[PDB]
Parts: sequence; structure tokens; C-alpha cells
Amino acid sequence: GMLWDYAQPVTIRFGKGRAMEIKDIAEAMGLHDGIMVTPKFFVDSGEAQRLIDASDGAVSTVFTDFSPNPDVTEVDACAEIIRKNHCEFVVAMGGGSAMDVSKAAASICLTDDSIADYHGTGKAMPQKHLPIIALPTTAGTGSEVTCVSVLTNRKLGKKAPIVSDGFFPSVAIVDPELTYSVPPKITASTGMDVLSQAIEGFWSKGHQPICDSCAAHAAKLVFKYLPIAVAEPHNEEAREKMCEASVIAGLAFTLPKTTSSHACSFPLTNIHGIPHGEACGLTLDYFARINKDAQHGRVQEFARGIGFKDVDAMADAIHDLKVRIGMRTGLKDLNLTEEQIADLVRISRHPNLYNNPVEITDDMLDTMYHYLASTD
Amino acid sequence: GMLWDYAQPVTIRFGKGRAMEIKDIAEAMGLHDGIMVTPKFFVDSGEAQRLIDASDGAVSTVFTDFSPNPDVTEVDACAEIIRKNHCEFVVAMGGGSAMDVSKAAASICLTDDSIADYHGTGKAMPQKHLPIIALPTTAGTGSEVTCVSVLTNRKLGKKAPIVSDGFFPSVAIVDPELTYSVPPKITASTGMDVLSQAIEGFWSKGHQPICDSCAAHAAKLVFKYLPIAVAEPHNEEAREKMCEASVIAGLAFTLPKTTSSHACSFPLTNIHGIPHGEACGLTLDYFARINKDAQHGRVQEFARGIGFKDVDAMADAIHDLKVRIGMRTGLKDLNLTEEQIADLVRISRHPNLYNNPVEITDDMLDTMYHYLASTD
Ligand SMILES: [Zn+2]
Ligand SMILES: [Zn+2]
Repeated sequence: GMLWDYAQPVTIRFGKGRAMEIKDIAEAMGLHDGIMVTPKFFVDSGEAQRLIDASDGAVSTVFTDFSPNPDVTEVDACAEIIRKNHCEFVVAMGGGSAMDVSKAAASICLTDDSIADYHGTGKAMPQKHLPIIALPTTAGTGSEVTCVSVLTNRKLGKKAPIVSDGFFPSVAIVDPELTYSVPPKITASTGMDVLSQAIEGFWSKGHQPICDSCAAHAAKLVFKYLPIAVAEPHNEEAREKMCEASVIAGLAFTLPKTTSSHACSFPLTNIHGIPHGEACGLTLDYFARINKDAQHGRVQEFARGIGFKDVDAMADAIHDLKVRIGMRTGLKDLNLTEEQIADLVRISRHPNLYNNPVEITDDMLDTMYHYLASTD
Repeated sequence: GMLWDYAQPVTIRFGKGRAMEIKDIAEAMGLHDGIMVTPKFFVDSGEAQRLIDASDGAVSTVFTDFSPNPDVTEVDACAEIIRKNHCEFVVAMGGGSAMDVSKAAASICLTDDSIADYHGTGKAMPQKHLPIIALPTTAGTGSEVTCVSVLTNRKLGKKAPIVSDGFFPSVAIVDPELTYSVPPKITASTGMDVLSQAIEGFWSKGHQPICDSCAAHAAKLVFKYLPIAVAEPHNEEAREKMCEASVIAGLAFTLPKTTSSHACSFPLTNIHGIPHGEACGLTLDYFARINKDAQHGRVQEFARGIGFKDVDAMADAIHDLKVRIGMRTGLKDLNLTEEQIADLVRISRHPNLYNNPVEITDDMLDTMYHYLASTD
């Protein structure tokens, strides 16, 4: 007998060109003077102004002063801009960073505190917030359907997530046109993020059947369309299918949580500069073979459902995909020392590691990292 | 270019025994003095009082005075009980009827109007409502995750649905134990409702990928577990799997809407007394063979995905399933006249018929109903 809780409060508006529907949402909610939180890139490309003009006054303010890893100071500056301009809703347009700034700011602007007071301090967030409209511009982190904001405190050397039900966007507009300009290398890494979220969401010990269905759907799309999107950045079908996979994989992993590849990805990114998606993909087929017979055949059933003979064939396809799109298959070029490998082993023991269906021991991590350290 | 809107506002608590969590939900919402809307069967069996006593005073009122086809007068009576008792939330425990009554009563109780003023009159419902906790006792109509209430006005001779965003339950508790007492003939019919909802939701012109994923998951479960649930009413695994299929098929059909089998089911139930799920099942394999090659092979991919060689093998299995569980394969025993057959043809032209991926003409309906009229 299974027990699970399923809650997915975000409304998804999917479709090419639908980023122009910000006005519709604001009008339906009776809100004015929105603030758009977006990286400077979309100001320079005229995308921001295009969407601002389309809002016919619904959005009045733009905030771009945040970093790819957002800081609590940038959230606090964003919240003060909200107060000064009396903003009633937040349009988060960008990758994970813009969305995580927006979730935090939309809550804290209603108070006179700093976001740091709730950053890892164990203190629960206030729950009243400005409505958030999230417009992902990559495919993707899936952040547009999560209630998590990952921030850093640079002055305090701390990086922790903040979880609050008030962080769920009200509407996610998933518009594939906003991804057409993502460069091939970033398309590849963000695509591997989707595939990792889907596969790990399915085989997590916290698996539940609705997320299972989303995971299989998204994974199948990535194998077919990710090579097309990397090789043909203006192939509209492949971009649309990657955006479909991205948002649905977001629905797949949010509740079951991720597992071994995500646990290992954090030191690969933070210490060695490997982008998140590529870092997840580095271990994805390795752990797939470890997990092949887990849960009385569930993963084999998954592999067959998305079109492979078995898990080993899916693992081969993961490797082949990585090679085709230029994602790391090894770490030999890092010339890792034994001390560095021991650091990877130690820091990879993250709570997510325990969601893997097979126990991943320290000796297994040591074996994996020595394997990667001697593989191109 | 795919366009779709996805919204699923219901929180689902799935699990054997979790109907005891009513008080935990009322606590979290800060609500008291709930009313339980449930058929007399559950009062007589002791199950209602078992759950009310478990709620530690959360539920103070019981309402059973409604019909298997609920009337506007019974909704109004429920709303008056709510007002008299200052009830703050509604617990709908039963099949489609109890959930239909509960949704409409929870909105209309905040007005001094009859629900009849909003029943097929073009007048939209007021949107404020008491929160609804839905506890389905069959697997199922899926009503615990829809915003639709189907009511009849016996004095006016009208049977029509009311659609309102305020009708969405706040929480759906899907506790398979509540289905253990469903007799085999009703288990069979409600199970065919699940299968039709899943298959029609998938091939509907309004199809969208999250609903597609849910549909395939639910349909696969029905083929395996519905014969077991019918043959073994206290097989806990089969009852749990049918509940999983039921709530997930509810997610599959709510947004894309149902199609030809549901359109035809309405006169089959309203004129000839055939229960809803059985009435949908009567035409499901028939329309499958008409629809098999629509949408450039989508339905064939669906059939293969859930394990059939093709749609015709799936339709064969739908037929074999109906025979095994005692569901109607024909209408010969009704000795239908040519006028009655024409009535079926005419009345089956419901708005949902145009959701079918292949145009269903009057000639095609005439052929189908003459076939059914000549088949055991
Ligand atoms: Zn990730
Ligand atoms: Zn139905």
C-alpha cells in the first residue's frame, strides 16, 4: 500500500508567443504596476521592452541587479524597488536565478525585514506575497513550478534554500520563443538538467505515480529533441518539445525530490565550475547502471516505457546523448588529486543521496570518482 | 505549435485509512463545524459516525437527503442546513452524487438564491464558497478533482451541469478502504468510467501532454486490476490500484473533456437506465476502431504505450474486459424500435461529441446503434 500527497498549485500557460499574455493575467487578477525581474540580457535584446509594451502599462518597473547566483542583498534591493514603485505583482523572466529572486522578493517586500532573517535561520517565511508570474527562459530548471528559492549570503559565505508555500508562482507562462537564443552549450546543460530531474524523480524513494507519469513523458522527449535543439537552435519544434519536457519534468521531481546525481552535482559545480545540468549528467548513466534492477524492476519498466530495450540500453543512450551534445563524460582533464577525490566523496553525501533506490556507500562514491578521474 | 492551459488546484491525499485525516485538514485550515454530505448507506453502516468521531468535533452535521441523481431542491435543502448550523466547510463522502451536491451547496449557501437560478440559465455562479473536502467512495467518477456539478431539476425536467471554479475541492482524500464495500456490478461500471475517461481524455481534440501522461497511466491500471476488483472485492491491492487509476484519470479528462462515448452515454443512462460507466463502455471499443488512426498515429502510439500491439488489439481487450466483468456489450434485450434508435442518434449529438478526433456523423451513429440494437 502506497501513501502520497500531491499538490501542484501553479497554473501553466504553454505556448509559442504567450509571453505577451502578461496583460491578460494582470487584468484577470485586477493588479497594476508589475515589476519585471530579468537579467540585463533581455533588456539589451529588447525582449523586456517588447513584453512591457505588450502589457499596455500592466508592468511599470524593471529590476536587473542580481547575479547568476542570487544574493540576499539583491533580493532586498529588489524588495525596496517594489515598495518605492508600489508594485502589485512580480514577473520573473529568466532562468532559475531570476525566479529565485522573484519568489523571495514578492514575500519580503510586504515586510520591513531582510530576507536574511529567514535564510537558513529556521524561521518560517510570512505567507502573504505579491502574485508571481514566472516566464522561464531556459529548458530548463523547472523552477517555475517549485516553491523553493536558493540564495547565497556572500558576506556570510552561506548558500541555502528557502521553502515557502508563498513562493509558488501563480501562473507559469512557458513560451518556447524565449529559449530560441540559448546557446548550444547552455541548451545542452539545461537539457541534461531536465533529463536528470525526470529520471531521478522517477526512481527516487519518494516516487509517486503522478510524478512517475510526468517523468516518463519528459525523459522520452529529451532523448529525441535535445540533440536537435543543440544542433539547430532555431528549430521551433525541438525548442517547443524541450520546453514541454522541462516544465513536465519540473512537475516530476518537485515532490519525490532528486537523488544521487543531484547530490554529486553540487561539489562538481561549486568546486570545479561544471554547470549544474552537465554535472548531473556526468553521473546519470553511472547511477542508472547501479540502479538497473532496483525496486523489483521499476527502472527496467521505465526504460522500456520510454522506448529502450532495458536500463543498459537507456544508459548507453544517455552516454551517446552526452557525447553528441558536448557534455562531459569524464574528469581526466581536471588532473584531480587524491585529496580532491576525497573532497568529492565527502561533500557528495548530501541528504538527496539517500533518495537513491540503491544504497550509495562511501566506497561506491570513491570508486565512481576514481573512475571519472581517469576517464576522458 | 501546441497551445494549452493546465490548472489542477486540488490537493490529493492518497492512502489506505487516510479518511481519518479530516480533522488534520480542518485544523490546518482553522475551520470548525463541518457538514458531511453522504448517502444514507454510510450512516447505516456506521462508517460516517466512525469518521465523524475520529474528527474530534471537526464535523458537527450530517446531510443524507439527496438522490442518486441529485436535485436542485436537495442542494437547496443542504444549503439551508449549512446556514442553520453555521457550517464552515463541507466533507463530500460518496460517489458522484454526494460530490455534486456538496460543490453546489458550498457556494449557494452564501447567497439567498436557489441553485436553480444558476442551472443552465447562462448566469455564472458566485465564486465565494465553503472549502470542500472530497472523499470518493467509488473508483470512480473522478469528481473529486473536477469543478463540475451535474444536477437535475425534476420540476422543470432539466438535467444539466454547472461549471464553476469555486466547485474545485480544496483537498481530495482518496482512501481505497472506502471502496471495499462497492458491490461487483457497481465496481465494474465505475471502473469502465475510469477507462473511458482515460482513453477519451487522451484522444480528445483538447488533448494536452500532462493529461496524456495521466491517461496512459490510468488506462494501463484498469486493464490489469479491474477484473480483480470485480472478482475479489476485498483484494486490497486491486482496490488501491483502481483508486489510483480513478483519481489520475480524473486528472486526465477534466481539462481535455470527454468525447463520443460520454456523449452517447447520456441518453443510454437517462432514457434506458444504464449506469454511466457501463453506458460509456458500451461504445468505447466501437469508437476506438473509428478513431484508431486519427491525429497522425497518436492513438496507435497510446495503445502500444500501454502494452497492446495496436488500437484494434486494445479494442479487443476492451471487449474482453466487458465480457469478463459483466458489462453490456449490446442492447438487443431492450427490443429497441426504429424510433428509439433514432432518439439515441439524435440525442447523442451532445457538445462532447465534437471533441472526438474523427467527425461522428449521424449516419455513423445510426450504423452504431443499429449494430448495438442487434447485439447481445
Ligand atoms: Zn537540477
Ligand atoms: Zn464519466
